[PDB]
Amino acid sequence: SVKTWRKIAIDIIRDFDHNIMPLFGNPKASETISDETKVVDKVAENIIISKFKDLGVNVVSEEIGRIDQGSDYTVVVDPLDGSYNFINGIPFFAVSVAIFHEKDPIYAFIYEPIVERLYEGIPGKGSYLNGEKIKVRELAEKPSISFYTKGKGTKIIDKVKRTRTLGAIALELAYLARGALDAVVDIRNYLRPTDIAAGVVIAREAGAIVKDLDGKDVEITFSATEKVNIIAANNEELLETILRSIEK
Amino acid sequence: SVKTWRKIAIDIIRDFDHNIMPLFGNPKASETISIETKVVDKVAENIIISKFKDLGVNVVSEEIGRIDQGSDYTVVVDPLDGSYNFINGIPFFAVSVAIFHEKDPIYAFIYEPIVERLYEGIPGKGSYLNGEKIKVRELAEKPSISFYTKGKGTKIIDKVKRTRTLGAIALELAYLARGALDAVVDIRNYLRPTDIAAGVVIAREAGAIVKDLDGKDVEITFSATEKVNIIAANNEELLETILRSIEK
Repeated sequence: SVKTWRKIAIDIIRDFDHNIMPLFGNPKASETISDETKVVDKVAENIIISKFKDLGVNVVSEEIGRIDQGSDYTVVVDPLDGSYNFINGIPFFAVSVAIFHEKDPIYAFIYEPIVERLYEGIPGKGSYLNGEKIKVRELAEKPSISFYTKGKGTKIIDKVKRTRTLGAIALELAYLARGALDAVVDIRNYLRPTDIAAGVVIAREAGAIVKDLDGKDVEITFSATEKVNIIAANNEELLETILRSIEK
Repeated sequence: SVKTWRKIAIDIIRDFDHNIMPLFGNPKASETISIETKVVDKVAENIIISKFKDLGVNVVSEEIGRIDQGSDYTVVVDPLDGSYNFINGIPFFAVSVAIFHEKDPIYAFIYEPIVERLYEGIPGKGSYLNGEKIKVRELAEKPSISFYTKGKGTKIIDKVKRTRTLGAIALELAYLARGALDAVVDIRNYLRPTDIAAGVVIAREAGAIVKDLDGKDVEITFSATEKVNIIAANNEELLETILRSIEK
């Protein structure tokens, strides 16, 4: 039979649990197998990256670059977002995938193994967590945000009750999508569109407002030729206040 | 003896998994009881505080203050570090307990339930994770640190490869202790001795240097109101560099 993208995600989930989870915080994971290629990297390729390649779709990933198969579909995949955390036994990491039909995102999923959570984003339908529809939470009286910066945004701190910097942006955007945070802010001028594609698909379909520092809605793409900054939030006024609180 | 305290740690692990973990993912856990104290905070407090109170030892906890029972032993505890995280499904929370024979620390443990990890610190013997000896890692690359500040952090951020702000200082100190981070910096004038007692004992025995804003070794006092700032690291030069880079 023909497997839908969700079934493909389920297969990837199971393969990740069986082949990659045993390497969590394991010295073997960082061991060079062949830039020094880690064991975890090779395993991620042979099980996740290889899967999409075999499907015949174009593939965009950090470790392999960009694979052009002349397909009408392109998959942006991070076999292990939160790699530093994973290698160091910090329980915050995930598999993140965004699927595009030509230039349009049609599906995205983020799998958070530690707590067995499968987040899904389907443009035009909705976002889900383990099959249950999710949406951003109503703005908290005392907001909580994920915050990434190289120094800018000090004025943001007094606007919120607390900040988090967990180490896996795609997953933090998924947290925003299910209501665990009010905003996710990254003004390091370090991210590429590919790093946020899946997270933005899921957060946006969950009701999040995602804009750049100019207040322009973020366009979801599989490009990696430019650096981007974003503010994803569950409330326009909060987003604007954060925006007015950032220099340059 | 240290042996008997370790038995108590296990009773606590069991009590925690039975009374607290079923609340992870359960909306009931987030209900605000009093003023914000939530259900999970109170349940965590009930099981652990009663445990030590019934043993007849002195107890220091943020919400209860200091219970003086004229004992020769004092326990400085945080029943549940990472409350916000817990109620929002963020996998960063722990139980923190430091045991003092009078003014001297003889045992401390931090329980990180999500990954079934028991960190123990035994001054004069060593620090352990699930019974295996742990130690701070050697600084061999641009540092990875936990960082909390209310002001500008540009200068400190420039000195590091990455930062983490997890929302559970006990875990961040435990991570430093086993080599998952190079430093933990919290200069918010927000932490209490109860938040850091166990982490300091464990990190120190593991080889970490833990100082305050004045560059002096941090002294754990039996107070639940005293505000403390910490700069803990696996390298003296890095610690000094951090101090020189502190901004308002």
